[PDB]
Amino acid sequence: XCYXKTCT
Repeated sequence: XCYXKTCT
């Protein structure tokens, strides 16, 4: 998952 800018 990427719950925030972490890969987004």
